[PDB]
Amino acid sequence: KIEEGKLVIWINGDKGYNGLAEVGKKFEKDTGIKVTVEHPDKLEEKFPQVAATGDGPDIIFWAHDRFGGYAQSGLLAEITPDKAFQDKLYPFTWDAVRYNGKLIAYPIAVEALSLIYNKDLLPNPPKTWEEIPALDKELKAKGKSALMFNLQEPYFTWPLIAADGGYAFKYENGKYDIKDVGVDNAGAKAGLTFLVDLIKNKHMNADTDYSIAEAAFNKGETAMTINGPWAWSNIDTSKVNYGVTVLPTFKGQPSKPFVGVLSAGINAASPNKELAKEFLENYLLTDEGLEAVNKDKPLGAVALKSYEEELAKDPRIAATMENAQKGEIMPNIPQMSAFWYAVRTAVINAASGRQTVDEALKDAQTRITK
Repeated sequence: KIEEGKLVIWINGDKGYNGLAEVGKKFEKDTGIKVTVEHPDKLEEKFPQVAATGDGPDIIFWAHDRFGGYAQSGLLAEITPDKAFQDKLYPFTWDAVRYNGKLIAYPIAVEALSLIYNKDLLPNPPKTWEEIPALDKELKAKGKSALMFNLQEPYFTWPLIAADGGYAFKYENGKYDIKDVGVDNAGAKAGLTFLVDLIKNKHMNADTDYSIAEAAFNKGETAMTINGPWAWSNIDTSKVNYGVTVLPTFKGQPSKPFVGVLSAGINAASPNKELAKEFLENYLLTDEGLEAVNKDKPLGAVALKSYEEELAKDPRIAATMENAQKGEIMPNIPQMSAFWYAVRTAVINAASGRQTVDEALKDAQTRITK
């Protein structure tokens, strides 16, 4: 039997914890149910080490990515007790937290934007992808390269060309198919031939992969770097970053990786999970509570439609929200293997000049429909 009458809140660190504290001050003053609030920087390993004994926090806040294993381990409790709370949110944001049949977490915020930089807190982000090769030679003229990455794989090169118009699979406002593959589309080749244009002249590092890029960033040489998707079956080197940064795009067109939104889950070890669910839908999710956390730090768009319109009163929010609306969610289909295996060969074919971009694309799209 667990300790009844209490709740604990752990956050990522560097977040607007001071604004969130007040929400818990109000609720605990009205209900008496304890509310602790902490701003740790190692909770990602502590949460699964304490909650495993039923002694960890009662609530957790992280992107769905890190939740890909916590629910399987039994740490995340079943959420969505009824259907009313679902209508309070947009449908896409629910898909962004799904599991096989059952549910494991719920959407909180909608800010899909981050970018990594050198060990020096000098804010000088790139203006566009076409400036990278232009700045690379200028920094090399006084030291080393500007930006480096795993150009050798499709996972990181997908968000490049998708800006011109390429897309993996179509996903309407709740209807999905795998038949509509935007691989063999002019936009894919358009952005892809830019990469190859540099390699053509050998001015660009055509031999840089994950290993080369990762290492150089660890050394502190690369003035900037990119991270995010998981190509390999495991990661051996993990980077970290405080706050937010802008993200460069293509010539007159924004980029679109995946719809990465903020989520929350209830700990399954608590005695009465209702205490947590109630606090969330009584004081956190209010025009006063959400405002308090947003006052302490900018949180951008929200999953809660009722307050979405309020934050949407400013363009910084609205535009960032539209980027998630027009975006796609990473699927859970087996077809991804065929897709990854196919596109990999098409990029190598263009990079090696073994085949025309146009034809390698045609071939590749066929490998996904055959």
